Amino acid sequence: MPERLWDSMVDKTERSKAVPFLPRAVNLDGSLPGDVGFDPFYLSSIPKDFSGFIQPPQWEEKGIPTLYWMREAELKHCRVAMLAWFGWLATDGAFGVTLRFPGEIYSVENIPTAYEAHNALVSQGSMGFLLLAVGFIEFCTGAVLVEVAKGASDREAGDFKLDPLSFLKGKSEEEIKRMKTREIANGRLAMLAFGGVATQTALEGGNHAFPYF
Amino acid sequence: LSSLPGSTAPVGPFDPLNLADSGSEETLAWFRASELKHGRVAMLATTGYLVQGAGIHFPGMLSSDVSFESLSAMKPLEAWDAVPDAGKAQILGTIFIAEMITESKPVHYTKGGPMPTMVFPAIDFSGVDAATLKRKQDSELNNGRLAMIAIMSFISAANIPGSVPALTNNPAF
Amino acid sequence: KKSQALPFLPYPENLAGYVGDAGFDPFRFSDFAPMDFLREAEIKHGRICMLAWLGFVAVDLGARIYPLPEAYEGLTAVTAHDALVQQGAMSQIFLWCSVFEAISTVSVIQMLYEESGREPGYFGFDPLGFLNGKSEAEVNEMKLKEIKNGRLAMLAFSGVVTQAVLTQGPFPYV
Amino acid sequence: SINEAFGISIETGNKCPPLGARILEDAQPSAIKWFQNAEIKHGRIAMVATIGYLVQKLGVHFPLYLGPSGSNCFHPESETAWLLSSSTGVTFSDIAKAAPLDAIQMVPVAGWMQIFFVAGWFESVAYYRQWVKNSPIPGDYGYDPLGFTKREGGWDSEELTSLRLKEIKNGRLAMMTIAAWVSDEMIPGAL
Amino acid sequence: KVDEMPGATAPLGKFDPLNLATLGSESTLAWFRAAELKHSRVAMLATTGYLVQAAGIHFPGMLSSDVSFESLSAMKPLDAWDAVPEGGKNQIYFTIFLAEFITECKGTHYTKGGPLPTIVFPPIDFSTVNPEQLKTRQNRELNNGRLAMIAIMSFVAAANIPGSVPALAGNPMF
Amino acid sequence: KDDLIAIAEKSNPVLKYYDPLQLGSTTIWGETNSATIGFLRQSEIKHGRIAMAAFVGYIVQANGIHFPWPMSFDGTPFPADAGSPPEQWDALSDAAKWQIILFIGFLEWFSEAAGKHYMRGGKPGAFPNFSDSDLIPHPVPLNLYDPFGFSKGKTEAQKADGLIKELNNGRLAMIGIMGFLAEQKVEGSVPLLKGVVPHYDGEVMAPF
Amino acid sequence: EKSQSLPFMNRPPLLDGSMAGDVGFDPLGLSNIDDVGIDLYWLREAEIKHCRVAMLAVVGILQVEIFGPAPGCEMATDKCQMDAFWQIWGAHPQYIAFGLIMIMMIEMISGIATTQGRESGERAPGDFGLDPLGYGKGDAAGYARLQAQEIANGRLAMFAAAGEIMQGCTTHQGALENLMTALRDNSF
Amino acid sequence: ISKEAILSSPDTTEIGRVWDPLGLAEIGSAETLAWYRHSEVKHGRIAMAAFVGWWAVGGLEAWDAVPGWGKAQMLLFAGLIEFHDELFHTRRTEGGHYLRGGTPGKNMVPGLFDELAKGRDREIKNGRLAMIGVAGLYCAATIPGSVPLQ
Amino acid sequence: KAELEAIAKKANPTLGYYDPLSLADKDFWGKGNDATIAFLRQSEIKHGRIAMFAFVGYIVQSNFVFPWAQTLAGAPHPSADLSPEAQWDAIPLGAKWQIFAVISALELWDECGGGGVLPHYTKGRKPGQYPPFTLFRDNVHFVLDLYDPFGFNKNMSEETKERRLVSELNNGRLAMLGIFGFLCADTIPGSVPLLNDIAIPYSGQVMQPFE
Amino acid sequence: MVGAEGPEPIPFAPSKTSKNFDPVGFAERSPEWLPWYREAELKHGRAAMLATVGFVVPEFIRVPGEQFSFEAIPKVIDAHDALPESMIQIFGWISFLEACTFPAMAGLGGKYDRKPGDFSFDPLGLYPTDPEKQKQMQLAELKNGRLAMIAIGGMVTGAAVTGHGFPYL
Ligand code: CLA
Ligand SMILES: CC(=O)O[C@H]1CC(C)(C)C(=C=C/C(C)=C/C=C/C(C)=C/C=C/C=C(C)/C=C/C=C(\C)C(=O)C[C@@]23O[C@]2(C)C[C@@H](O)CC3(C)C)[C@](C)(O)C1
Repeated sequence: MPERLWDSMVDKTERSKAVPFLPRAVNLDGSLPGDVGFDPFYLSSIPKDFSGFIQPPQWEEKGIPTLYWMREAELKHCRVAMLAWFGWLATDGAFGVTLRFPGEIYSVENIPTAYEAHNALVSQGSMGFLLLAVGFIEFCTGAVLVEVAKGASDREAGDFKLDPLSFLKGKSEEEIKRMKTREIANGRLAMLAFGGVATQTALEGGNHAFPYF
Repeated sequence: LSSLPGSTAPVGPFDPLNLADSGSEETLAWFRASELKHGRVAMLATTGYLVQGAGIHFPGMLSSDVSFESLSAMKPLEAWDAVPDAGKAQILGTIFIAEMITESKPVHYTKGGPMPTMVFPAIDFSGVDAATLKRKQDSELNNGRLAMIAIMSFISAANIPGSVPALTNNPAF
Repeated sequence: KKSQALPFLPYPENLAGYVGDAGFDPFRFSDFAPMDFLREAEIKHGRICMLAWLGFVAVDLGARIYPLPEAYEGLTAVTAHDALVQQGAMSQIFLWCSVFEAISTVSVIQMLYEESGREPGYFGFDPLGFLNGKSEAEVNEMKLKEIKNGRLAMLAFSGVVTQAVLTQGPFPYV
Repeated sequence: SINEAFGISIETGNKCPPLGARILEDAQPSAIKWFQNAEIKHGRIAMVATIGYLVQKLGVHFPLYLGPSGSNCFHPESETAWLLSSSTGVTFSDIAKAAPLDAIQMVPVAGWMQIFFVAGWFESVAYYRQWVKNSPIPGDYGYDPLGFTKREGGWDSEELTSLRLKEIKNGRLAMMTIAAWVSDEMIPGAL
Repeated sequence: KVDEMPGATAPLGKFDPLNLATLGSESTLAWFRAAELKHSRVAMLATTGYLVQAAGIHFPGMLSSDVSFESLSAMKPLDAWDAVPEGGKNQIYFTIFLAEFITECKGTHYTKGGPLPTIVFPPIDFSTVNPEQLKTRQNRELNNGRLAMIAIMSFVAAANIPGSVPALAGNPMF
Repeated sequence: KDDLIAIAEKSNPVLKYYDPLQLGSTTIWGETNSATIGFLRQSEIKHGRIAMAAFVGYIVQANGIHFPWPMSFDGTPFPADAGSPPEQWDALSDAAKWQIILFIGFLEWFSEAAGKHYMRGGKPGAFPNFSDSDLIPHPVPLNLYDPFGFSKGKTEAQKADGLIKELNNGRLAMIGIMGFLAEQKVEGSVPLLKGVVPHYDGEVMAPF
Repeated sequence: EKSQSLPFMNRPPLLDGSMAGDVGFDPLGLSNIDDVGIDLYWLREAEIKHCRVAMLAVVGILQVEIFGPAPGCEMATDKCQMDAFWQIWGAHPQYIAFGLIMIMMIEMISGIATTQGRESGERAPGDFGLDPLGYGKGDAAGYARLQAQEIANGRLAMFAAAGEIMQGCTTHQGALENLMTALRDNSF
Repeated sequence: ISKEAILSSPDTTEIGRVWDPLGLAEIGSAETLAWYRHSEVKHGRIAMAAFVGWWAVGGLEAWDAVPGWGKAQMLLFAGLIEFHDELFHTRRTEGGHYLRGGTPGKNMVPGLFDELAKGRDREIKNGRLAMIGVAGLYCAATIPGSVPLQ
Repeated sequence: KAELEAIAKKANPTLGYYDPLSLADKDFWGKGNDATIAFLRQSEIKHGRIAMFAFVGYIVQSNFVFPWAQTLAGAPHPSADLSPEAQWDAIPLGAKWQIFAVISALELWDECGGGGVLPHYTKGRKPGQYPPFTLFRDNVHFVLDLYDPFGFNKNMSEETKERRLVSELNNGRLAMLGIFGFLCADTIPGSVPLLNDIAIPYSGQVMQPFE
Repeated sequence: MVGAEGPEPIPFAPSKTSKNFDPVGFAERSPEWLPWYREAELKHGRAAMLATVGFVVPEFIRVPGEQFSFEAIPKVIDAHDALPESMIQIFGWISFLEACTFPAMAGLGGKYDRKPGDFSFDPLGLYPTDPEKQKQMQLAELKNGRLAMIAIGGMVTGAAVTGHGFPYL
């Protein structure tokens, strides 16, 4: 009976490429690396300013694009779960060596599998120190989202200047996009991979050791 | 590339997976310094495994409680566990200074600067007839390449018996 | 500018003229009170502790008046206050201090609000003949000696009476 | 347009058979490309299955050695029993003895997940090069180790046209033959 | 390219009844010539290695610490390989692998516009630079290797099926 | 560098300039190449001069040559009663070794401080005379090189040829005195000195 | 213009490299505070005081943990300096109370010098004129290196003094023997 | 007093140059070098008298035998010397204090002291040796055993 | 390359220039063909003139020795045992190192070029030519020359020595297999004569104490 | 628009025919609900078509698990309750697919150009090119979908009343 928000969300003349019966979301342009138009719930078309979680909207007038926030959140979910699925399997001995720290706190006779390493080290205190170290990094890197939301920064999403071996230093814009797609494609799978390991070990059937089935 | 030192006669330049173009010229300059440091470490590691594995040890005492003889009775990878922790702190502390010094040169080797040269004693190998230095840099890397295979065979033979057919009934393994 | 005692602080401008001037007023008491009132309070506090240090360290060194009253006997410098309020010796000195301070209440009020031209701490008491026509740079050299020995005795008495009731020992702490 | 597609030849007189042309004559060109790809792909599996059956109906298991007592085609017994699975303990000598249909049940399930992953990698490469990158040749999955497809070029040459018809027809022969050979393993019907 | 390459002789000019030279590209034929020559050089070493191990001549004196050379000279050469120690066959399979790894990674591969595999160690290759003399010499390597390919298949068809050749299968070594 | 080739050609006309390690083209303390090439010349001359005196000093102190008179306040003669001259250095005293080492250490000091240094305008090996340089307050009668004056009057070409046969007699005595001390710690080290050398078997490279 | 320490971020506007340890490291933008008696002058004086307090705390712990307490303080004998405070307070509490009131007179004067030095312009933050040897009188490039060396050693000593507090209050051992038991625990 | 006036004494023969391996004369002004020279000669002239006072009573147990009145008497008498030393440097010298205009060796208190610039070089050098010597007689004599080995 | 084929015109015109391995057009160590063609000339000149030196060392060392001392320990010869290739072991080892010291120094002087008097054979000099000792004789002491120590030749015409160079390596390569008809005649011998010799050390080259 | 043809006479109503069959009159009362009705008819028709196959095929073949065997579950009519751990996984994955069509249901009017029931799903290319027989391909999906809507009620109650084999007793 008023004008529907459906028309503000969809393109209405183009279909989504991944889901061909749905109209294309308005923010998905194909310019982002892993973009195949997959947004069947239209979460990029949500008109909220999701940078309000970091700095509230009543602090000052600002607004981040919803697709910029989702890609910054997707890239952080990609890069965390790549290290996390690797670190679960490396400390479980999936790659041959049961890789542990030199301390006896982290030894296999104290922590037999990586399934028990969370609760055993919240109690000891190694996870409380990681929460400080990650929280210090997330405070210095998370404040750039306010600089983007105020329009003062031209920084791309998930685009710190962290290229110490400089793989993308002289590369063209086309092969930079291919490398960003390989980060996204391997990150999307490692997110689902970490969903596999953390759930199959948590069943009542068990198998806290590799291969977790 | 082939104008670089490490390309030699049988396979030169050797890059079937084309890893040199996977980054920039600063990525290849990192790869060359990492191959050279892996070679220099494994050349001392292969020689350190064969000298200590032969029974050749220094005379006397390593610490006030640990002798050099008591370490030479063990296999070499097990002899590191019985080095005193004050001794490992002296080794790693000196390596820490050597890695901080060779990184803090005025030009980085990733930006075309020099590769890690000798810290102590700080011998200058600058004007050492670059035609000879070219041939000796090919022989440093080739002896580094072989000793990286050699020390990985030494860890594999000490843990998985029969993995190296020349070190099956070798008593040091 | 740039107070001498505190070189990281600006100079308080109301101290200019007075003789103990080291530029030391970080709390800016001179911006609230008149400096004739503050100087009169400093010399009076200092003249008391000059007498109070010499009156503390002589009594507990054994010096007594002669002939000593029998109610004065068996007292150190700590115990001599509470024992002689009962005897009335403290009320005799408080009487004659209140007589002098009632006249000096008139002279302080006349100094601040009636413009008598009286220097703070001046009472005309110089019977032994100092400042014999001396230069005012030589008189101010003597006024600095009264205040510096006065300021020293205020911290000197404060130690000799705190360390006295902390230990109740012999002279170099009591 | 199904009667002017590629795989028709003189065995039916350059005429698509009528029960098969009745399915694809009122259909899109993507319907022809789907069924042509699935005919070649079924012919590829059936081509390596007739040889995998002949390896299984004989005893030419690993290790291969043309000398006597080496499990070759003439003398199918060996002396080494190369131990396909170490945790299970089964060798290639055991699987060569049982049956054609029982040979599959002796392969461990962890060995099938190495096969189905590699066959799963290959089928998504085969999908990308044929359908996503829209190839005009059915069955062209970009796999050519010895470089036949760089012939003239390209695909519009008689050598690569006749090789495409040779592949479909030998895949057509092998599709009946592995259906005729494993039928008699189940029920004797060699009519 | 099949006209411009050795292998063409006088009994059969360019023997290709199935036209497999022009079936693929230049690279496919260059793979075929590199596979005929590699099958030639294996089978020439195979025909020689069967005859001098069936003639009984052998090295002195012990192959391993447990296995003598004379123990393998008594049995047939196809059965002598089963009695070579597993550490010795691993030494053979490593140098064969290291030669195959080098010849396929020496620059400008034979499937491109490059040379066929040469001697890995020591690298000299003994080749005549005269193209009228060299072309006959590599035309001699091929058909000697072609005959040795048929010969070693006759040696394994006489050691597996008794019979199959008239001038063999009466000898206790073939 | 240009002079170093001209020196080594007169030492050997077959082997003109021999440098496998190419040590002659390096610096040490960042001076320049021409200043450290005087350091290398001075260190070679000092190594050969010490080893020349060590070789004559070996064969004197290996045989029985204990000369009167013993200079001590109680007795304790020169300890040739072992004999075996690497053992003989140990049996001096502990406090007698600092008197020998610090006296050489003045001559090491005076060759550095006085008239002209080898890492400059050179002439390495030239010991400065004690009569000049005004640093020593005694003064002393004799000099280290020419105490009796033998032999001033020799021309420059007579003395330029002297260092070239000092370098070659110095290079051989470096090999000479080490061939003795190698057989003091490992037999069969030198082949022609078997049985002569009595195997000191301690540590020759440590004073105390 | 981008910050040096965080090159993905823009440079904070009030940080222009004029101070000593300035590499533009202010991701939260705390130098833009100008409200509750707090600005860049107050935060710089707070950093410089936190630098100098923590610098004296590290060498103050390491003096007693190596050489022992001063003469007159021999009843401490504890390598945990958090524990050795309570034995001097148990024995001679007057000197710690004399030091606390002398700090109180210094700090209340320092709080006036900070606020009067801020409304004026005649005092740099952390400047007290304590250069009795006279390092600032010459070699202005060498004096700026001394200004940077104070900030660099004080920022390092802030983590060290905070660590010696926290790992002294939780292990009750002492900093140097916490270091020795960390070496033998995590050795490989 | 400038930096070249401070470094012109003593002579530098026994090392060869001015011996500053850490470059500490390059950090600061001429005022902080005059503080280094005045504290070198004060450290030296105390360490000379401290060396003979070892052998005049020959260790640290004699200081433990000094009473509480004894330690406080000599420490404040030396404090009375060093108080009026910096006072008479400022008030009774033609140039001023040693950090302002005076000599860094002048040590102005009348009565403590009782070809001369040559004796200044023999004062710093003879006190440089005793600084090493009393550091020997505190470390080699007391704290570990086998230091010197003398 | 062409001058090597000119020698084969003078060596054997019945057979002729003959390289089955075709090593005259190869290169060794990447140093080119013209250095390879002179390494090959020097090596078979060295192989032949050692074999001719051993062919007369096999016909008189069987039949006639000098008997005097042979050592400072008694037993005053290896006590022939007329087979010459078995007399080498008991010589003893202290004498073998002195032989291996002079030949190490003599072949040092050959590749040196006489201190630089002669050029090198890969870079120009005639391959059979040993550099004279005239620069050692000028400095240390009078040593005799290796080839002709007395000065008998240098009386020849120039055209006679290339006639004698081609006679030298032709006599050289026959004595290469000529001396290899003797030590190969002692281990499963194989010849028509029968009888010359028997022994079995068979090669290579030192014995009981080493390695 | 498509399925309103015949001739198909209505059983147990001999006068009426299937031509424009709407006796209640939903096309006249609520014409704006008509693309919702076709989307609901096709979804009912497609699910009932797979249910008719899914009620006959597990009477002969079983999936190789041993909790699906004839000894565990003899009749197909008991498979919904005897296998709750697999019905949740069918429900859970249908729930993801059906929620992905909620923005397609939110535009079923004239919002965007998607025809009702058309999910762009034709991998095998069987949809013909000419529109004159695209409609009879759509008509066949409706007639076979409507028939399986009727028949799955006949299969279930035909096996509930008389528990027997396929045709029924
Ligand atoms: C954060 C600094 C700090 C604190 C809180 C302490 C505290 C303590 N020390 Mg430690 N110490 C320190 C630094 C510190 N020290 C330093 C830098 C050294 C030299 C390396 C030492 C060397 C040391 C020794 C050898 C000993 C102690 C001992 C003690 C304990 C008793 C001493 C005492 O209370 O003195 C009373 C306080 C005073 C006499 C005056 C305090 C300083 C005044 C306020 C001036 C401050 C000026 C400031 C530094 C700069 C100017 C500021 C302004 C003008 C800008 C006490 C817990 C003793 C102990 O018992 O160990 C268990 C002991 O033997 N300290
Ligand atoms: C078969 C037959 O009939 O013979 C019979 C009879 C007979 C005659 C008795 C026999 C014999 C004895 C023989 C043949 C003995 C062996 C002879 C031989 C041929 C021995 C090579 C030594 C090479 C050396 C020492 C290399 C040094 C090389 C060095 C140190 C270097 O490369 C480095 C260097 O140069 C450079 C590269 C670069 C410079 O910056 C640095 C220097 C200068 C340091 C036999 C075999 O027993 C049996």
